[PDB]
Amino acid sequence: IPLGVIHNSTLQVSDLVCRDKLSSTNQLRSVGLNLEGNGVATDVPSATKRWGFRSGVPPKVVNYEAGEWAENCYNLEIKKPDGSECLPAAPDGIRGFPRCRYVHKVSGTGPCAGDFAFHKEGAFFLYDRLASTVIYRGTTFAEGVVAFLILPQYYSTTIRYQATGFGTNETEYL
Amino acid sequence: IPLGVIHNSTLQVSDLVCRDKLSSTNQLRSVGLNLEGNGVATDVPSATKRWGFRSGVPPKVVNYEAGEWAENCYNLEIKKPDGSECLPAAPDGIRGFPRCRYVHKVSGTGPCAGDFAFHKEGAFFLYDRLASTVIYRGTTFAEGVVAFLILPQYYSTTIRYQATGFGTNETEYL
Amino acid sequence: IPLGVIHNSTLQVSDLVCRDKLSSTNQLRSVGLNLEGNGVATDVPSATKRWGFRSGVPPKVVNYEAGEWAENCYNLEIKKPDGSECLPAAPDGIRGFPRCRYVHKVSGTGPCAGDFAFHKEGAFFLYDRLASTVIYRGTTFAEGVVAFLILPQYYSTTIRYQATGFGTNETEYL
Amino acid sequence: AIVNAQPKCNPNLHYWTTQDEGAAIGLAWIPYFGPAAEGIYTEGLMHNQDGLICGLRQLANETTQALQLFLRATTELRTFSILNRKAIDFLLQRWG
Amino acid sequence: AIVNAQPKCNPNLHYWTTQDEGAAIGLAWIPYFGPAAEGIYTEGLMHNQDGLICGLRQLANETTQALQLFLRATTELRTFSILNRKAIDFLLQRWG
Amino acid sequence: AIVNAQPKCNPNLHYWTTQDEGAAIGLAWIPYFGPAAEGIYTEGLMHNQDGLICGLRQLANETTQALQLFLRATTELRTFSILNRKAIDFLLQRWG
Amino acid sequence: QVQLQQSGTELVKPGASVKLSCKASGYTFTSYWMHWVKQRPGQGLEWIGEINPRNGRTDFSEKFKSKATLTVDTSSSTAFIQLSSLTSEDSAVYYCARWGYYGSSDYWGQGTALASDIVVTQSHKFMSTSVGDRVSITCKASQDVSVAVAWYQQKTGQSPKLLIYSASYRITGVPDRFTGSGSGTDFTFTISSVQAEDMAVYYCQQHYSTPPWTFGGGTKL
Amino acid sequence: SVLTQPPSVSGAPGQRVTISCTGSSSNIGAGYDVYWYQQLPGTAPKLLIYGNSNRPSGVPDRFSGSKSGTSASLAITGLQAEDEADYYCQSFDSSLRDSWVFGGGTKLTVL
Amino acid sequence: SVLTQPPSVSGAPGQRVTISCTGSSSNIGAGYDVYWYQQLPGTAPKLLIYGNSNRPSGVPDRFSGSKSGTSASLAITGLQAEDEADYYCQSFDSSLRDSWVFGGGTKLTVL
Amino acid sequence: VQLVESGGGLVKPGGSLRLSCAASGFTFSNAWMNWVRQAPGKGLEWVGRIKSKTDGGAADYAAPVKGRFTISRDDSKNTLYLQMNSLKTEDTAVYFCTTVYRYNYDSVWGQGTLVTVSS
Amino acid sequence: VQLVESGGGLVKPGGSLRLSCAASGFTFSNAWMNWVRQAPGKGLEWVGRIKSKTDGGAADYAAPVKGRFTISRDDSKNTLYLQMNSLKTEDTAVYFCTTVYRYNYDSVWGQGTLVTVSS
Amino acid sequence: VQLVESGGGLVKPGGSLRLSCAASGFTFSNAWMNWVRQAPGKGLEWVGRIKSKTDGGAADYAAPVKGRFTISRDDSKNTLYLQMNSLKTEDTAVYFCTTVYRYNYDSVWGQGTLVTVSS
Ligand SMILES: *[C@@H]1O[C@H](CO)[C@@H](O[C@@H]2O[C@H](CO)[C@@H](O[C@@H]3O[C@H](CO[C@H]4O[C@H](CO)[C@@H](O)[C@H](O[C@H]5O[C@H](CO)[C@@H](O)[C@H](O)[C@@H]5O)[C@@H]4O)[C@@H](O)[C@H](O[C@H]4O[C@H](CO)[C@@H](O)[C@H](O)[C@@H]4O)[C@@H]3O)[C@H](O)[C@H]2NC(C)=O)[C@H](O)[C@H]1NC(C)=O
Ligand SMILES: *[C@@H]1O[C@H](CO)[C@@H](O)[C@H](O)[C@H]1NC(C)=O
Ligand SMILES: *[C@@H]1O[C@H](CO)[C@@H](O)[C@H](O)[C@H]1NC(C)=O
Ligand SMILES: *[C@@H]1O[C@H](CO)[C@@H](O)[C@H](O)[C@H]1NC(C)=O
Repeated sequence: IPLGVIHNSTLQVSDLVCRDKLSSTNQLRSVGLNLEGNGVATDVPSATKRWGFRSGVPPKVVNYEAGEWAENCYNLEIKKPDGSECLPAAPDGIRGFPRCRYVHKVSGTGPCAGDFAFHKEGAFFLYDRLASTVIYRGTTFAEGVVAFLILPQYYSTTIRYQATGFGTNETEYL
Repeated sequence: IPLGVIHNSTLQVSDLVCRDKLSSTNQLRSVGLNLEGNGVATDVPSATKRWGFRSGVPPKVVNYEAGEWAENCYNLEIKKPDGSECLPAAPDGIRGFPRCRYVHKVSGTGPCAGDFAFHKEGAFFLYDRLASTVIYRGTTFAEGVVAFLILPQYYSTTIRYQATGFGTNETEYL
Repeated sequence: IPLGVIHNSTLQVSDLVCRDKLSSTNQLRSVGLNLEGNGVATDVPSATKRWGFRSGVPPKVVNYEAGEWAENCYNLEIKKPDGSECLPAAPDGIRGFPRCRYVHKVSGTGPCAGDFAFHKEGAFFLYDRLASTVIYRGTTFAEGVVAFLILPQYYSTTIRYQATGFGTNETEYL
Repeated sequence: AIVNAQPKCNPNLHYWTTQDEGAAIGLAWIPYFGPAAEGIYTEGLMHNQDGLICGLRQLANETTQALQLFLRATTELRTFSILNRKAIDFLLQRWG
Repeated sequence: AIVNAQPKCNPNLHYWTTQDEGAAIGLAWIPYFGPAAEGIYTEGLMHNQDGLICGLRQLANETTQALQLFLRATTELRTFSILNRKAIDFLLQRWG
Repeated sequence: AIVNAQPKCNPNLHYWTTQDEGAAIGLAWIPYFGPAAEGIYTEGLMHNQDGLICGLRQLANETTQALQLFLRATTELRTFSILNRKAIDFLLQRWG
Repeated sequence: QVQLQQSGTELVKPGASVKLSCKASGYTFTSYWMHWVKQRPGQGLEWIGEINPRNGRTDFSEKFKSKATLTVDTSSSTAFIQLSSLTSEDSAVYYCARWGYYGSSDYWGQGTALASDIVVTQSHKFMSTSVGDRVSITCKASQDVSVAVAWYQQKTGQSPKLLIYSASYRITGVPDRFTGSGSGTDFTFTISSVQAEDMAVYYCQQHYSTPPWTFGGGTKL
Repeated sequence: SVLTQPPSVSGAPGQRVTISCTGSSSNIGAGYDVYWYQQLPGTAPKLLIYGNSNRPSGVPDRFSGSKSGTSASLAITGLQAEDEADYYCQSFDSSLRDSWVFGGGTKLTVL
Repeated sequence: SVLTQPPSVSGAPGQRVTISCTGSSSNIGAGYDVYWYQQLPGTAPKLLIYGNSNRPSGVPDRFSGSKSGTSASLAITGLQAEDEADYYCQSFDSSLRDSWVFGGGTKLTVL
Repeated sequence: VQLVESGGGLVKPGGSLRLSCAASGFTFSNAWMNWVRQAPGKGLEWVGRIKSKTDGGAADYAAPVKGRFTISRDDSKNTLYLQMNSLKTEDTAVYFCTTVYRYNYDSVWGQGTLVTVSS
Repeated sequence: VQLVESGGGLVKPGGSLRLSCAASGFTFSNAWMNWVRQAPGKGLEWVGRIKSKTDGGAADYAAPVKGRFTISRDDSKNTLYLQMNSLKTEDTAVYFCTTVYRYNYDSVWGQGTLVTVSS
Repeated sequence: VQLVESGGGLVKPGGSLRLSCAASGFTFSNAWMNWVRQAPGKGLEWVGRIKSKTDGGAADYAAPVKGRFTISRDDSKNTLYLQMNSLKTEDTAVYFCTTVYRYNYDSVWGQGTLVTVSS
């Protein structure tokens, strides 16, 4: 796992150095960075094409301490066309993303061939100080990545979407 | 977090010293001390006035290894005046306080405006080697605090109480 | 807890040495070894006589990273003679033993005087990278032990069994 | 130096702990033959210097404010690595 | 040296964190009188050198592959000891 | 010196482990395209000296008594920091 | 008994640097914050800054960002404040007070002659009254403070004294005539019977989450 | 009647009408929930709103409730012709050992 | 009928018969489940198989279902004399906004 | 779930009566029972309440009816009994028995028994 | 659990009808409702579907019946209503109302209402 | 929950009979079934037991009735069938069918079917 060290205001990748100073655990920091900063498309039809359903892979949750303000967040309440639930319920201790300028709440029906929804690019779904590989029902999340560093010594708008055929190439919104 | 070091039979607060010796993790010890030793009132009407209900604060549980014999312990089975439950069920792995000379079992009805009951003085509710910030239903607990140290190199009586208007200033017992 | 160090291809028990080298956490390894290697009887009637039911002892789970191929594994679906369940359901995150040449699936009825089934010799029940002191319902397990080391710098067959009076001296199979 | 500001201090400390893994045991280390959850505690009494006990109670009073803030920052329901972090901080500060 | 290969880098970093246990607090450290779960965040803005921010975003991109493999190997549902292991590895390598 | 008191020792050790995070991987590190839970194991055979294998089996036999007592003292349902504590104890004892 | 001792009167040139001392005893020095308050003659109380004996963390007010520096000595349990470029308007009485367990300036030392911030404002400045009347003092908070509001009484020639903390709790030894109540943004301090010894200046200070612990404007009876 | 309610409330069809329930510190200021019941002539009362603002299943969304201080209010977004019934607010009193307290009773007439 | 089924299937008693349901990428290739219904003459349809291969409680184990590619099959291990009824396969279509699609209908005759 | 009430009739003042409510479709032993009376052309009035067996099965009465009415429950028969003694003219009302079987607040109200006390 | 259907009769083309299904034994508000019609000697044909109140209570219709049929539900009465307008000869079929009350897939089908449209 | 029994009558020795129990209000496929007979003026005697389909649906019989009685269940019809062959005089008893629907031990016992075997 790569470790970042900030030297003379320049970030470097850790490699024995004998010149880096680490005297407390407060210097170690985990930061969750959103994918919107990288310039990816934040549109709802574009974002949903990066998520897929699979079975046999247990979900995993990692912890991060510092986050980034998100201009776009997603909330999913998707059911099967017969009324049965598609996404699992959020476990105890997992909450929505705290800072979200816009929350895209998407609801409707569509096929769900897997127990959990993963990210096709391998990214994580950021939650309140927790990053998970799967999407939980009715919880605000942001897509992003987590980095580890050695530190040197609010209004939200909700948008409603109605999607049919979610997870396919024939998905109609509103 | 303050750390206590026992030097020449005198407790000191840790501050680089280069004279303290720590060669194993067995020297590190967490001790839960009851509030009855400090001289607080152990009466049931007095004790219940230090507990309040609040919503929006998730419960937290911390671990301690050594405990103190408690002369007064409390067990709460409180419901709303309509029969609905007021206190949450104890999770798996949480048990009652092991050493209790007297157990004050309080039952009855009263308002519960919050999801969880906290301690107004910021203390913890001691359980079997676990300290929690909230009260669980039907579990014996003692009110106390936890300290961290660097170590140098049974019959119980149950008392029944019937309380109406629990958590207010018009509470009648028996 | 004993710790094993491999020196000149010879295993030794750790005792200050100043000659052992430990420069990473990858050297530390926990290995789960099955009891079949020691020569114990792998027969279903013989294996079930080493398991007993007790109440009052909470279950405990420990973690291991490396395992051993098992030639004999057991799956238990035991109920009381009245139809009620006997073994607890496996918690989330606990799966069956991955490598099993033969899986002895035992089902039937019998008395269960305890909440959990333990091992009379003090051994563990190996699961997928988890070792537990109790048996879970409908999960493949192997009986074995766990060791800690400092490292130097597939087809399965299922056999069906019908047992009456499980856990006693008058147990009939098939 | 720790000054006990509590109105009353109990000079005696009746404590309960758990048996060490290196203690002398017979057949009871097996969970099947071991004692119940209430029989795994070792009791004791500390009639030592009153200053140590009163200072210990005062130290726990001062630790509450820092511990409460630490628990609020964390997101895990149960915390068991408080002492492990202290050992790492102690060893990082010493650097030898 | 870290080279940012992303098509677009945001020079600004609006971050939210949690208050340190050693920060100045009044009566709010008590959970009963403390703020709700949404009021425990400290905000800030980093308008520092653009190279540090873009390099930080690139570093998180490269960490994804190693982090995903690590999570697959582990069996625990939630992991909180990633930084603790890093400190141990750093201290074991230094040996002083 | 470890003396194997078991009536029978298996000279061979067919072991299964998990791939290291630093191993060579392609597209399978993505959980969506990765293998199932049963396809994440690396197998192997150890036909090395018989003394090492028999001593390893005897060592696991002796560790059972200490491990059982340790688990009884702890209150957490699942334990994952056994090796982390060993590293801290090793580093504290060395002091350099 | 908590006691805070400071240095004596010091006279300085129009251009110089001076240092003041504050010696505390009777409590664990490292477990409580130390605050410095400046009071011009005939004016109100001005909060300078706070210094934490543990971890050395310090905070300053906007007006005293560069004028003062705070240092402490753990071995001697003494807090020091250093003033640079003492102008003609720096001649004032300086107090050092201990931040309470729940955040109250409960103990004060004797005087030494030489946006995102919550602002507490009192309704009036002078409230004339007679003996036996019931006077009420209102304190207004810009933001939401649950109960964390403290009331202080300062008589002529004496250091301020804490009377009510947490807006309801009364310090032991304070006469029962003093009663406080309120929550949210409006707080009231009432005296059931005003006597001849109640003529003083009363201040309200909030102690909820804001490092700039600013005092109120004051109210003279 | 410990709780106080208007003797009668009338409004035009399709409009929004509000019914006010007045209590005290012991009744509503103590944190006790306020329950709203609807009683058609000659039938048993039906619980329109439980808790403070929650609504039981099978109840139209037109009925809504809120709590402010020591008083509670019941709001009907759509005044249908089938809403001509008596409305009561029920809570609990800290005094009298957690006894039920009912309002005077408000009769709703659709214009 | 979007889905395609054989017009009729006949077999000797005690043998195994299979009914084939033919769909497309939008119907079955998109991951939608295939539901099998049995309708006795003059009665309401009964759901023999839900999901893809699961069976509701109270249904004989003789009926089994499987999914392969864009087609689904219903297998009856034991052709009893009480199985003479119409069989339909129902799924969902990605097009037409998740609307139900039914097969033509297969009539089973026991020889 | 359904509650059926019976036992009403015209009784002269000073008499006694016993009202019974029958419960079906839910566990009667785990539900609290309440009695509410409504005078003709008046508002609802709370009479009394009995708690579950696990809660001790205590009974609480309103001040106007305290010392004269007794409420009992039969767990075996799933029936609730209200014993009325020293009836007065002001006691003429329609009595209801109320309970909650599911704590998502699905309540059940009886049809109502009219008791007339006149001379 | 049981569903009862009513409202069928002989109606000339161009008329209107309203079909009703009554639900009992399960929570009607938390279950999706579907209409399926079967022509005499033909296969099953899907008519429409209405979702639960928590899901927004939207209604979807099949293409042949789109713009002419309206489906509504009454949560208070636990009844499902289907309004048919501009009836044609091809609309002569037996209508069924289907729902799932437990998501272990225990489904309920109504008896069926025969609607005949002839001139 | 209710169990209804039928199929009893006067039969000469050496005849055959079939007893049926009807189950309602609970899942019949997930509950074990037992047969208990009681002779006139005697104690209860266990006849046999059949397990659930998920448990393999095996049948166990008591020694006196082994080899002569057969017990079968119909999951579709929620009915339990007991086939009796080679009846004797000692078989004259009142048969009961017992099951447990909720594993908090809420049991259901049938009314009882009287079978008389006399010549
Ligand atoms: C650690 O130990 C300290 C003690 O050193 C604990 O402090 C205790 O805090 C609680 C909560 O605030 C106090 O209880 C409240 O007391 C007020 C009245 O307080 C006044 O009178 C006291 C004598 O009765 C006196 O000791 C107080 O002086 C203390 O405080 C000042 C200012 O902070 C400080 O300078 C002193 O040095 C003292 O420390 C003060 O003059 C009372 O009004 C309160 O009652 C209200 O609130 C309760 C709910 O809490 C409610 O039920 C009532 O109905 C009423 O509404 C409340 O009882 C307690 O007095 C303090 N202890 C002492 C000895 O004073 C601290 O809590 C410990 N930490 C823990 C346990 O984590
Ligand atoms: C969706 O993909 C399928 C192939 O899987 C293709 O046949 C179909 O035309 C696609 N539809 C759209 C709308 O792109
Ligand atoms: C309870 O507190 C309220 C609010 O301060 C007050 O009005 C009431 O008189 C109090 N009752 C008692 C019995 O103290
Ligand atoms: C089983 O054990 C009991 C108790 O010791 C004993 O009485 C009985 O004879 C044993 N039966 C057999 C078959 O060993």
